Formats: sequence, C-alpha cells, structure tokens
Amino acid sequence: LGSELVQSSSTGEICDSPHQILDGKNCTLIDALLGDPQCDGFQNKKWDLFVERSKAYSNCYPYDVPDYASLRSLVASSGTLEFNNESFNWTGVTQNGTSSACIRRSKNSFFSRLNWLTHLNFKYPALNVTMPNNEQFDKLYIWGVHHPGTDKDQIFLYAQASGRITVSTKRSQQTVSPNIGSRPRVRNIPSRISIYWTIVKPGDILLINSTGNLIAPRGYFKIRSGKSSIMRSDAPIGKCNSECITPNGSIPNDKPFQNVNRITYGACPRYVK
Ligand SMILES: *[C@@H]1O[C@H](CO)[C@@H](O)[C@H](O)[C@H]1NC(C)=O
Ligand SMILES: *[C@@H]1O[C@H](CO)[C@@H](O)[C@H](O)[C@H]1NC(C)=O
Repeated sequence: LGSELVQSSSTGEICDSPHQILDGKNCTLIDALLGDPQCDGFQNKKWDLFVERSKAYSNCYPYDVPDYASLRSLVASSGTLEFNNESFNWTGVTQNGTSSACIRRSKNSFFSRLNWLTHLNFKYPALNVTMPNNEQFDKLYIWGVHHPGTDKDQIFLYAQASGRITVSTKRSQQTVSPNIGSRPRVRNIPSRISIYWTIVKPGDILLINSTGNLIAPRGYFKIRSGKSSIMRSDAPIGKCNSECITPNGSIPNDKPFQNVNRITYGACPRYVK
C-alpha cells in the first residue's frame, strides 16, 4: 500500500539468468513428457522454470488426462524429463502399435514413451507383469487406456469385448475400463486415450494387470527436485540477469511487495493486490 512499498513495472522480457529456463516453444510440458513427435527435442531435459507458450499444440493421438493439473504440477516441480527404459515382459501381446494420427519422420508412429499393445493370434491374455523398484529414488510411471470409437475397432485391436486395467503398488490401486464410443474426429480419429500416472517408492513393486486396452509404459521418469516450476507466458527469453521471474517478464527483487503478477518464480517480493 503506497508506491514505495510495491514494485509495479516490467520490461515484458524474461531473463535467462540466474535460473535455468526451458522454453516449451510449441510443446506443452505434458506433450514433451509423453513424447509427441514434435517434442523429441525435449527428451531428458532439466529446468528450474519451464515456460509454456499459448500457441502450443498437440500432434499425436488425441488424449485427455483426468488428473491434468496435478500431473502437470508434479512434473513441473520435479524439474526433469529424465527417462529410463525398462524391459517389461509383454509375452503374448503384439507391441509397438502406431497410428496415422501420429506421424514421425513421415511414418505412422506413436508417443515415444508409451507402448500400444494389441492382440497376438486373436488372443489378449490376462497380463500380470511386475517391475520392482530396487533403486534409491522414486520412479514415476505414465500409462493410459485406449477408448476405441466402435465395438468393431475394440474387437479388431484387443480380441476382447472390454478390457480392464489395474495398476497397483503396496500403496495405491487404480482400475479403469475403456468407454467405447465415437467422439469428434481429431486428425480423423473418433477414439481417444486417457492418461494416468503412478509413483513407485523404493522397495515397492509396480503391478500391472490388463485384459485389454492398456497403453503401456516403456520405463520411468525420475523425480528430481521439489522446487522447479512452470508458468504460462508469451514473453521472449533474453540475455540478461534478473532474480524474480513473472509471466510479464523478470523484475528485480527490491521492494517488500509487487503487484505485477501473483505467479512468480525465484526470490521475489510478496504479491499484494
Ligand atoms: C514372461 O511372462 C510369462 C508369463 O505369462 C512367462 O511364461 C515367461 O517366462 C516370462 N518371461 C521371462 C523372461 O520371465
Ligand atoms: C518395440 O519397440 C522397441 C523400442 O522402439 C524395440 O526395442 C522393440 O524391439 C520392439 N518390439 C517389438 C516386438 O516389435
């Protein structure tokens, strides 16, 4: 309250020091995480602050994330996309499904970090696969359920009228079933995928049970930090050094308060309206 206690101005530009900034450009953090074909340049990157642009768009299989805001926050705070492949035992199914809705280098493809499993010899066995976490750090697994447009497609892919998936650890259990039906066509696709996530602590075991419709993980992400973050801004990133980042640009950390934006990253004045 009073102009000498409150910072109110900005240059419209975010400084690239002192924090490590990653410009999402045309990719959302979630598309970089799943491995959309336009986002392969983000693999394994780290950040203090991820800057997400309003013109970001998707170019792979159409999907939703029931828990979108939480998964986005978790990965943003973590500050890394470091990914480690694991070899799951997918005996009895066909692996590596691809789609014309997801083109990579001019061929049908799919999210790089997910594995679209389908029937083998007209049988989709009841999969029961495990992956112990014998590491000293937490693992994050991203997986999904495919919702076909029609019963014909469901049968063609899975040789099963309705899949059931349960993914569990000693600490949690999630069970999902496809919702078959035709939705508006995105890149000519009336079907969808819904994305889910599961953390496995050291000493715990990932258990995956599926009878159909599983979009499987190929491995795990690490959880690196709890102090990175994400912000939506269209400000350019320039070569300068400034302590407090806001969507409206970086500002110095000088007065007790600021009314530039309630969203900030770094050592900053407190927001006051
Ligand atoms: C993969 O899983 C099946 C269980 O249905 C088993 O028969 C097979 O031996 C497993 N492979 C390995 C290498 O454990
Ligand atoms: C599936 O793709 C993975 C990685 O792209 C590859 O290593 C593997 O050989 C493929 N498996 C099959 C059964 O096609």
